[PDB]
Parts: sequence; C-alpha cells; structure tokens
Amino acid sequence: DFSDFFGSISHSFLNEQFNENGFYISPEEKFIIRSFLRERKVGIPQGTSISLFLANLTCWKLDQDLEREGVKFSRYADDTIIWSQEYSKICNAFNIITNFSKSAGIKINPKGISLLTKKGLPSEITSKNNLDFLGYTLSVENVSIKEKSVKKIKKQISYILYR
Amino acid sequence: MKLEQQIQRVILEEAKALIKDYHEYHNRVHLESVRNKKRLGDSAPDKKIHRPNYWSFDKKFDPFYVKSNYKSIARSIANKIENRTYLPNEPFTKDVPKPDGGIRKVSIYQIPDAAISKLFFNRLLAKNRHRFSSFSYAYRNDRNVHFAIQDISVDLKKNERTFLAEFDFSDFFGSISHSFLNEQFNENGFYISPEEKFIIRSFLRERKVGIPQGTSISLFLANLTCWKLDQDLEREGVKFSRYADDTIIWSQEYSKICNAFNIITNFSKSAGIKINPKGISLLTKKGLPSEITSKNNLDFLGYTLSVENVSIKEKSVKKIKKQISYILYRNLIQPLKKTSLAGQTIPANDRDKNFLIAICEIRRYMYGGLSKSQIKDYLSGRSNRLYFKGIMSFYPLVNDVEQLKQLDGWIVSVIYRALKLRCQLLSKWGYNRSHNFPFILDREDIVDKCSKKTIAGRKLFEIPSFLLIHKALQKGLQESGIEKIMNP
Amino acid sequence: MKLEQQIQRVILEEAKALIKDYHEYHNRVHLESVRNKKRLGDSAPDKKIHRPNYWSFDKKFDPFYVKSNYKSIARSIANKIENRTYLPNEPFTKDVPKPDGGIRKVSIYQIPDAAISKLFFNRLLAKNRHRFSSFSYAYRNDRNVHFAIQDISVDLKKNERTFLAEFDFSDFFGSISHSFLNEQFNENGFYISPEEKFIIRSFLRERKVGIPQGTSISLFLANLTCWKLDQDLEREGVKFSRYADDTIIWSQEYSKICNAFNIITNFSKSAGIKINPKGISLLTKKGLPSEITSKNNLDFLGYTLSVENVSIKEKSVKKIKKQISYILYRNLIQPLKKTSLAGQTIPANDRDKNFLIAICEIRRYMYGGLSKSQIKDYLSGRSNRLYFKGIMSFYPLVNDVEQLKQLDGWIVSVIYRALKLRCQLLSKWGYNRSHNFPFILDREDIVDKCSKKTIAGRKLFEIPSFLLIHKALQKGLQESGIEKIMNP
Amino acid sequence: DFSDFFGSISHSFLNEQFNENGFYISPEEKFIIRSFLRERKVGIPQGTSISLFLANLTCWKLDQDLEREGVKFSRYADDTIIWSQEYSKICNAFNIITNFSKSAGIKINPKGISLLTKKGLPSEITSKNNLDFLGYTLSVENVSIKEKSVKKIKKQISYILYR
RNA sequence: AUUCUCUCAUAGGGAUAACGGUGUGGCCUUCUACCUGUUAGAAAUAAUGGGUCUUCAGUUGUAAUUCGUUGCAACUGACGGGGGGGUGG
RNA sequence: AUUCUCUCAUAGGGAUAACGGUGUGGCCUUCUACCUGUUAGAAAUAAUGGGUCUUCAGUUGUAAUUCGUUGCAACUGACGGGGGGGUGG
Repeated sequence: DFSDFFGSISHSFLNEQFNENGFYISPEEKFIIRSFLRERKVGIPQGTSISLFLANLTCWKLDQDLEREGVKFSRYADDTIIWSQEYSKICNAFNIITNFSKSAGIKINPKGISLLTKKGLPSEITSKNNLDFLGYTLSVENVSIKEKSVKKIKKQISYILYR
Repeated sequence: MKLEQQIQRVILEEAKALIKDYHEYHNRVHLESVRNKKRLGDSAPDKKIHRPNYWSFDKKFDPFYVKSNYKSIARSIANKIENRTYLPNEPFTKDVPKPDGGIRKVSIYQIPDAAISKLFFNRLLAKNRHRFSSFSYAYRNDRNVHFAIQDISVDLKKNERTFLAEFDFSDFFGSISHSFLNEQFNENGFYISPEEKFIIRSFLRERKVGIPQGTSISLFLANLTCWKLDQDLEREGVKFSRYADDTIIWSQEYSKICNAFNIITNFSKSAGIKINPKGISLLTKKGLPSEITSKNNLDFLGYTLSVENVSIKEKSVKKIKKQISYILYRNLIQPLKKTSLAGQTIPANDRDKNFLIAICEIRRYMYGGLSKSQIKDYLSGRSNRLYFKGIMSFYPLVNDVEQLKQLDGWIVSVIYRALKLRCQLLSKWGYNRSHNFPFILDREDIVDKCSKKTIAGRKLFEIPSFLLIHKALQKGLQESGIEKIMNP
Repeated sequence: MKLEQQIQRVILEEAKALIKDYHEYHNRVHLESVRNKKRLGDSAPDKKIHRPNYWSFDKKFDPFYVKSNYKSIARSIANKIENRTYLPNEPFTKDVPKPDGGIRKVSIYQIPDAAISKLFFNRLLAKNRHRFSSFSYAYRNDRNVHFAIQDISVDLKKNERTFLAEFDFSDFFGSISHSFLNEQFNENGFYISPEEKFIIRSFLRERKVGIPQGTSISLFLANLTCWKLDQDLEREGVKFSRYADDTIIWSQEYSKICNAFNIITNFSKSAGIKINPKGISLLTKKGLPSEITSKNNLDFLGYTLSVENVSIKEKSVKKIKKQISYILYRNLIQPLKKTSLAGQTIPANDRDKNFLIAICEIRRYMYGGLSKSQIKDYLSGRSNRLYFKGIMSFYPLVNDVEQLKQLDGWIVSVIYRALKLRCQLLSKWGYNRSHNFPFILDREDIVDKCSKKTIAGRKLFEIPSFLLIHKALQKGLQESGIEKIMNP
Repeated sequence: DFSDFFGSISHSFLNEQFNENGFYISPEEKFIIRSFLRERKVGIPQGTSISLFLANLTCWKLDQDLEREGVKFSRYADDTIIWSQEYSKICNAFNIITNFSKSAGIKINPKGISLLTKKGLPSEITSKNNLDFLGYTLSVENVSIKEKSVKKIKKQISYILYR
C-alpha cells in the first residue's frame, strides 16, 4: 500500500527526480509541476491528471530496482502487486521497497507475502489458492469474478426484479 | 558371438528360471500341505496346485512351451531383428490400485520379449551408467534404494534444516510422447547403437504413448527421458532420488526446493505431460518448531526418517505384527477353533509342538532362523560371518532402539495372550493343560524359561528378539556395507 | 575365511603377478635381442637382463622372496593386525620432477604392505562407493577418467560458456593433518570397521603428514579428506573431477566458479594446508570472443577439449610422432649408420625386410596389429567384434577428423623421407636400390602400392591410417561404451 | 546476430508459440500467418510487415528469460544488444540465448561481449571506451555520431560543393 | 634355488634338481560378403591360392509411419599434413 | 510330454518314457570361547551329551601416543511394549 507514500512524500525528493531516467521535462512543465505541488504541501494528489506522472517520477528508481531483480510488478492507484516465480526474488523485492521507503522519508506498508499454487498441490509458506485483483479472483486454473463483484451483480439483478 | 545364440541363451535362462520357480512352488505347496494336514487334522483343506493365469493368455507366457521351442523362437526373433521387423507381443497388464488413490499398470512381457529386453537394456544401462543420476531406481523394492535412504538419513542428521518435496511421475510415464524420448536418443553422451535404437523404438511402437513401468526397459527409458531434469536439479544443487514413478527432492535451502519445483514444471511443459506432487515440507528436530508447513519425520519406503533416527514405518510395523500374530494364531488357535480336533495332536507332557512350530516360524520370519548363539558369536568376534535373512534384512538402516524394544515387548505379550487363549480353547475341548509348560509361564517369565529350554541340544524355544539382530545388523553394516548384507 | 588366509591369497597373488611380469620381461628382452642382432648385425649390443633396483633395498620388495615365505609373512602380519601392532614398512620413494615445476613423490610399498593395502582399501572403496563423488580418480592413467572427460566434452558442446578452473592438491596431500583425516572417519555415512580404522591409522602412522599418492590407499583417503569439499561444490552446483592431485571444476556460470574458489579457500583453511591453482578461464566457441582471460581449448589428460571437438593434445601427438619416427629410424636408418653393415641384410630383389618390420611396428603401435579388412568388416557389419589395442585405444573420445587426417599425411611423408634417406645411405655403402620397390615409390603412390602388395596372402605393407581406426573406435563406442573398449 | 535464426527457424516452433504469452491470434489471422509462412519454407521474411510480429512471437520466451534475469535488451532487425550493470547477468544472458538457440533448432552467434566504463578508468575484461549503436557512438560521457556516419555527412557536403 | 617341506614364522632350517615363462606351427571353436582356377564330386560342398569393396553426408524416387523416424535403389561431396627455396597461371 | 530330435522355425512334425525339482540324514569343508562326565589313551586329543557368557555407554587406574586415539583390568547404566477396569503408596 503506497497510500501514505503519496500522502506524504517530500516534494524535494520529487524535485530531485526531475532530471533522472532521461525524463524530458521542459522548464514551463517544471513550473507547472512545482505550482501544483506548492498548492499541496506534502504528497501527490491522487486520482487526478497529475497523479500518474508524479507517481512514475517518484517511483522510477523503485521500478528500475525491481526490474533489475527480475520481479514483475504493477502499481494501480496506491496499490502495488509484485509477483515472481522465485521466493528469493520476492524477498529481495521486499528489501527494495524497504530501501525506497527510507530514501523517500515515508514508509510503505503491505496490505503480505504469499505463494499461489494449483488447488490440489500443498504449500510451504502462508498461501492462498487464488489472488483477488481488481474484481478478479485469479487462480492457477482460471480467472473468475471476485465474490464481491458477483455479489454486486446479484444485487443489481435482484433489485431490478424487485423494483 | 552371434545375436541368435545370445537370444537363445537369454530366452533359455529366463525360461529355466521360471520353471525352477514353479517347481519350487509346487514342492513348497506339498510340504506345507503335509504340515497343514498335521496341524488341522481331518479339517485340513486339500492341496490345489495352481499355474499362473497368464501362462494360458499366450503360449509364450508359459516357461515350459518357450523351453520346448526356444531355438525356433530365438531363430525367428534374430531374423526379425536383423530385418528390422521385430515387434514385441502385447504384455499382460493388470491394473493395481495404488494406496494414494492412483493406478499402477503392471506389464508382464512374454518370455522371449522379456529376454530380449533384458539382453539389450541391461547392456544400455551398463554402457551409460555414468551418464545417469545417482539414486535412480526402477522398482521401489530395489536393494540399492537404501543408499538413497542412507543419504537422506545422513543429511537429516547433519543439516540444521532439511526441506523435502515429493513428486508423482506416474502420469508422465503413462503418457510421454515417444517423440520426446526419441529426441533424447542423441544427448548427454548416451551410447545407443543403431540396433539398440531399433529395439527401443520397437518396444515403444508396441506401446503407443508412455514407458512401460516395472520392466527391464523402464529404468533406461526413464533415465533417458529425465536426463535434462536430473541435470537441472543437479545444477541447482538439490539432491533427488527417483524410485519407480516417485521422486523425492531434498535440500538444505527453501529457495533451492522452490526452484526445483520450477524445474519440474519446465520439464513437464517440455514433455507435453504434467508431473504432480503427492508435497513440500520442512524436516527439523522434534523439539524445534517450523515456519512452513512441516512434519517431524518423513516416510520413505518402509522407513520413518527423522532428524533423530531411522525407524520402520508404522505400516511396515503393522505388517510385521500381522505376520507374527498370524503365525501364532495359525499354529495355536485356528486348529482348536475347528469343528473337530480329529487328527490334531493335543498338547501334553509339558510339550507343545504347535508352540515350537510357531516360535520357529517367527524366528524364520525375523532372524531368518538364526540362533542367539550365532548372533552373539558374530557380535563378539567368535564368528566372522552371520547370514542376514528375515524381515530385518529389508530394514538394514534402522537405528531406533526404542521401536525394536517395543516390538520385543509386543512379541512377548502376544505370545502370552495367544497361549492363554490356546489353553482356554483346549479346556473347552476338554484338555486341561494350564499347569503344563507352554501354558503355565507368566509373561514376565516366558523369555527366561524358553531361553533355558533345549531340544536336540539346540535352544529352539528362545523368543526371537529384534534388538539382538539389530546389533548384528549394525555391526554387519559397519563391516560389509549395505550391498553385502541385503544379498549374500 | 580367516584373515591370515586372506592375507595369504593377496600376498601370493601380488607376488605371482610380479613374477609373471619379470618372466615376460626377460623373455621379451631375449626376443628383442634376437631381432636386434638380425637388425644391427655384429654391431648389435649384447643382452643385459636387469632386475628392479628396489628388489634389493629390502628382501620383501622382491617378488621371489615373498613367494618363498609368503606363508610366514601372512602368519606374522595377521598376528600383528589381531594384536594391533602391525605397522607397514617404509616404502620406496623416488621424487620425480613434475613438468609444471613441482615434484611427485611416488611410493612403492613392499609386497606384503601393498597386498594388505589392496585387501582393505578396495573393500573400503567398494563399501563406500555411493558416499564418494562421481569423477574421483587416484591415477591420471585410470581408464575411468575418460568418463569425466566425456562429461566435460558434452558440457562444452552444449554450453556456450563453460567457466573452468584448475587446482593443484599436491601439497594438500603432501601435508594434511592426520587428525583431520581421523575426524572424517565418522562422517558422510562412511562404513569403516574398527580393524579397517586400525589399518588406516597404521599406514598413516608409518607416514607422518599427508597421504601417500599413487597407491592403493590414495583414492579412499583422498575421498575421505575431501568429502566436505565435494559436498560443498555439489551444493553450489559446479561439476568437478579430481584426478591424482589435480582438480578441475567447471560450470556454466561465472558466479558458480567464483563461489567454488571460495569453497576451496575455506577447505584449505579447515585442513591446515593450502591448495593452489595451476587458474580461472572461460571456454567458448572459436569464433566468439570472451570477457575474461580465456582459451579456446582446455588440455585435459592427453585431450585438447574444445567446444567444437575433442582432439589429442599436441604433446601426445608429439609422442605418437616420436614413436612412429623412431620405429622407421631404428629399422631403416640406424642400422645403416653403423660403422660396419656386417650381418645386416641389405635390401635387394624388390624386398626390404626392414620396411616390413617398420610398417608392422607402426601398425602394432597404432591399430594393435589389425588389418584394414578387419576394421572394414567391423565398420560394415560383417564382423561383430574388433579388438581395440594400440595408441588410439588410449584416446577413445577423439572426434577430430582433421587432426587424424593430418597425422595420416605426416605418416606417409615420414615414410617417404626415411625411405629416401635409407636409399641414399645404402648407395653410400655401395648398394643401389633406388629402382627397387621400397625405394622407387613416390609419396603420392606409397599407400596405393603398399595396399596392393601381399605376402603370405595378407597385406602387411598397407600404411596404417588413424582415420579408419577412428571410424572403428566411434562405432565401438556407440556399441559398447568406453569401459568395454579400453580393456577387453 | 539473429540473421541465421530468422533465415532458418522451424515453422513448427513458430506455430508452437501461437498460443503462448497471451497472444490474441484469431483463426483467420492464423491462416494468413501460416499462408505467408507456407510461401516461404524455413525462416521469417526480414524487412516486411510480418517481420516484427513473427520475430516477437518466436522470441517471446527469450525476452521473458532475459527480463527475468534482469538484463535489458533491444532487438533491431536481426541484431540484439543486451546490456547490464553486472557481468554475471550478461553471462547468464548468453546462456539464455543458447537455451533458446537449441530449442529453436538454429544457432544465434554474437558479432561479442565488452565492458563500458569511463574513459579515464581502466577495465578488467576486454573493453572499449564507446559502443557503436546505429549511427551513434555511445560513451559513458556523451552520445556522438559514429565516425562512419560523420564520413557520410562529410561525403555529402563535399560532393555538394564539388558538384 | 623362484621347487618341496618344517619351525608359535615380515625370520630362520633342511631335501631334490626342478619350477616359472617366451616365438613359431598344429588341433579344438568364436564371427567373416562376393568372384574365381585346381584337388576331391555327381553341382552337395570342404581344405586350399589369387582378386574386389566394406565407411560417412546430402539430394531425389519409392514402401512403412504411432509423424521421432525407418528399408531399398542411385547421383555426387569429402575419405593420406605442414614447412623452406625457385617457378608458371 | 516340461526329454530327444527334425523343418529357411515367435509355428509345426515325429520317437521314447523320462526330465525337472523338494524335506530329512550321511561324507566332504568353511569359522566357532570356556567348563565338564563317559568312550577310546598314556594327558596327545577325537567323536560324542550337558552347562555358562559373548553387546553397548560412561567413570577411574594403567601402557603406547605421530596428541585423532588405542590394549587391559573393574564399578554401575540401560539390554522384552502399550492400552482398558478396579486398588495401594
């Protein structure tokens, strides 16, 4: 959960990233970024036109480190899922997020670490059969709708009939 | 040495071995029918010499027919191999229900086909032994599997932690593409001659998909098929053993076992058929806890291997107890539970022949018929060789004194209880023998009394003890190794 | 089977083998002296039958004395072992200069001590074979080292990048604490009996520091001291082979080789004595470049192994050339370079007996005496067995057609040049034979003419060809494996 | 150099990749791919509208393995450059390319491997100061035009004046 | 004496000339394509004395094919280095 | 006929009653501590018919010790389960 990261990230760190990773930011664009940040005081506004760019600009080194490790990841809003085929890789990814939290001055906390396997086969570490990702129950055998989303569908159909 | 002569020799020796086994079978049946007549009197069932059913499914399943015309069979087989038209006849297949809920499909080839399989695939296994992994066995009763057990036992004792995992290759060998097999023919330095390639392809063509399991060709084809899996697991650094269609992989690191799972699936996808675990656990000391799903002791082929010792699996202990208890029941209760005791010697004069027969049957089952003087002579140095037969021979690596001590107690207790029931039944039939020798001893005296009893100058009443033969087995392992004591 | 009888059998068999070798030695010396008389006429040296020097340093180095009183020797040795006072006598030690600049200290024990060493350490090696590594050899002429070579060859062909490193364990075995060796006596599931421990400790007490090298006890003690190094390297995932005091470790990863270096460093510390590399390199295809200090081909025990092929080491090719060239020189030039050619048959009538002797000597050295018809029958299927003797038998894995083709050309050229010099020398002595058969053929005709020539119905002029016997060796490897062709 | 790989890649391997890596290939698209391949016999046509897709479909597992290792790579036409900040990673990349080569039935050969450092600092392995990448001499200090490209510019200007 | 035999035997005693091996050739027998005189013989062959090739790769035709491949032609592609000094294309 | 023998032989022909094995005991011979009658016998033993222990761990003394350990006493510490129902400490 990167919610608190974007709630309070030092704008000085954001500014340090303005000239990294080959980002092409023009002087007027830097003024507009700094103005929208000056309106705020700490953190990036979330759910806005400026959220994606500023989030990518602050987390570019985290993305590079996770890609060097070899783990695959996805950041949706203030949520980040990192998956790998190796336990060591995920542990090293945890270490990367920990280091990035320190370099940013604000911490990132897990929702934490699990193993996804076939339904029949057992597991070593705290494990679940299926992950729940954005309205999907993803399993090794199939992709289905999350039970919450199925409840929502049932609610709408049932209320249509009731009404 | 021409191929026809070689086939002749192989077919004839296989046929003669089967004939000798059947001759010994019916001779044993007769001797046992004589003893059972003495035991059950007039109620003794009559003899019934059976011949194996598959002998009639095809005449060439029959040892006697093959011996009748092994020269013609070898002639034609050699001609068919030279002309590259030989194709093995269908084997007898019986589907046996595996306890795990699966199905093991046995295949009994005909004597000519089995002989050809042995002649060629023993050669290929010998010629390519160094290319194969260490602990690869085609049967789960193979004498060499204990070497694998030893390794894991050693590792368990030494390693602070031993992660283990298990896999079922049953479906892999049930349906592996024969084209994948053929792709492996020229890899990993395997020396497979053109005629050997023809025989491999012929035995595979007889099948359609998969490798026959429990056969002379099983080990070689499995090793040839799994050579890249073995190489990847060895590059990772995990240790593994494949016995029949089961594979155990153990390591000292969790990450290594995880990567081994990944390797098995890369291999599964490349082979077109999946391999499923039975799955993964951590083995630690009994006192210490675990972070992952864990068990204290693994069960590996009749052994409960723990970080503290090697013992017999509780299923195997149950089997031992079943056999000993039925020995006593057959010789001391069943005859007295018949409608009539006619022709059955009733114990008298402080002598029970039934009890001697039972004690001797237990001694054969456990020691192999050894005297405690023989075992003690070996344990002392007086004698330099003690044959190791019986049930303990199949558990050479057990080092659990407590288990053997408990089984000693159980043997004594069951002897006492069965003797008490024999006395009770005898008294119902109207033969009071409680005061006599075999029925008067208290449990805490049986051993002692029977140790002192002597017949023909030999102490044939001594209650057999697992711990004595365990002492001898440990000494014999430290003096001769596993291979020299599991067969003389 | 009492220990005294066992020692008796072993000592007698060793003494008898040495006696048979000496008898064959002096018989060979006589036959060769007769032939050399025929070759060099009156100038021929006189025979000189030598007896090995070490036979006199102690009477028990002499096979004949040991055979004289092997019963008393066995009696006393058995009594000393039972009373645990046996101590082997000092061995004969000669320090040979290793080409790398080091010194290899060979040890020749006396026949009794060598017999005891074999009796006990062969038993220990057999009983603990599964606890040892795969490619561990005590001599650099052991027939099984080729399996290790095969492995690396396969890896080199399949891997792109095969990082290799080499290590010299010479000083490790020259001075390894015997206390460390003793610490390993109860590890890795090694089954060492108390008497075997006494014999190990006795052979070590006879020494003071280190393991004797090139002996019956070298392999076992080396495996026992390096068992943890082997386990660590196998856990890392690197593959390795120890031949004598040489260890090659190869991997497909640079990190793995570096971690292997770290392992050897740690093992050196735990043993109290250091192990030094010869060091670290990358083996790649010839065309492709490299990062780190790299070489196209490694040189491993008479083989130049490359990613593209396996060939004979240039030193070994030099040795082959030396022997062939000296065969021709001895039979065709040296006799004619003597002061007097008295008693030497001068070639005439289009027959040169010297050339026949030389061609047959080269054929024995190369083929083992085979005819090209024999080899072609094996290559065709007409004949099902071809004995593999000669120099090529020591290089069963060569697959470099170009090298063998170049050596074929070199043989023909040297035959031509030596014959031309023989003609010139003969003409100096006053015997013009240039027009005669053995001195008229042009180089580009020798083979052909010599192929057609026949004597006694057998073609004994055919110029031996490495490539024909290479075809045969490849077929025999694909039909019988390495073990079956390096010894019949 | 992937020139030989595209010159002779088994069309059966290509077809094996048709249902991997979540590729959405419709039945008629599969027919058109197979038809253009049937017109050829072995290999993918290079420099064509179908080249990029067939190359990506055929090398998808090489890309996945190289990304799991953590190396970064770019395939331009029949050339592939793989760079990393670790030597071990590049070595493992070589190993990956060859596992792919064996699985594809045709070999991929390097042009091969070097280390790029600052001009002043030395190197341990065979090294060059600047790589030449598509008309660029890329150095740790700057990006410039390749001397061949500068020669072309000079040729054109000089011939303008000469003409 | 390196043979044979005794000593509570890694050493000492005796008694006899033997013991242990090597090359050649013979029989036995393991496997060995084809063409031939000339000896036997009723075409069944045997010992003999002369000769030829025998391997690998690809292409194409054909038959099988469990789609890994396999039997047969029949065409060419290799199947006996390198170096020094002159010399022609 | 499962024996013996013929067929260009995974199949078919013939001819004879044999072939192939098992338990017990006997000799041969591999290894086997000690104490004993009673048979032989001049104390050298042999076959016989009765009996005892024979293993592991630690402590201590002693001898060797290349400092891993090893031979010998001699003291105790284990060396034949578990469960159900009552019952004493």
